Amino acid sequence: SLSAAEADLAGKSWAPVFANKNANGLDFLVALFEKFPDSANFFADFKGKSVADIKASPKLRDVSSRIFTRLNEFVNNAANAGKMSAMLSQFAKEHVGFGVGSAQFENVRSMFPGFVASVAAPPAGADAAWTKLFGLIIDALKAAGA
Ligand code: HEM
Ligand SMILES: [F-]
Repeated sequence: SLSAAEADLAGKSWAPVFANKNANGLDFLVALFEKFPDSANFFADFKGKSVADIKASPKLRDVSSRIFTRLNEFVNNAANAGKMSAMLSQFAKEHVGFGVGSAQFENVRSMFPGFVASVAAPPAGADAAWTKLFGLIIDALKAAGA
């Protein structure tokens, strides 16, 4: 987990992002797909489609909301090693099953701090907090076997 300090920093930068869950959520997905085109292929719903097709998809919202909803929960429990344990476990378990491995999470981690700053300048130490958080997730994935 994250320390109570680091978790607070993450939550602080996330608030402005989550404030507009629908819009920001859809934008995070689009930003990912734009920077890491291979990622789209993992989604049954978006395999083959272009970012334009995806933006116009009536399914986008369902996908980006389920991601932001889950993410919020991760931010909310980040400083609790206990909740993180089960959360990471279940998350990893679900994703590996769909063919997603840590490499796809290394990508998310890469672009995430940039995505948040596009909504509002994070406090100092917030970016390190996120990379740590995503580091926890990448580890879980490798343990799950991907
Ligand atoms: C940034 C963090 C992400 C969060 C918190 C997250 C969250 C989730 C959740 C909560 C589910 C199950 C939702 C449901 O249908 O009830 C799921 C499904 C899945 N996610 Fe992720 N996700 C993350 C990133 C990604 C990435 C990077 C990929 C592909 C690279 C992806 C691929 C999948 C796939 C393929 C499914 C299976 C259902 C489907 O095909 O839509 N996820 N995700
Ligand atoms: F997802």
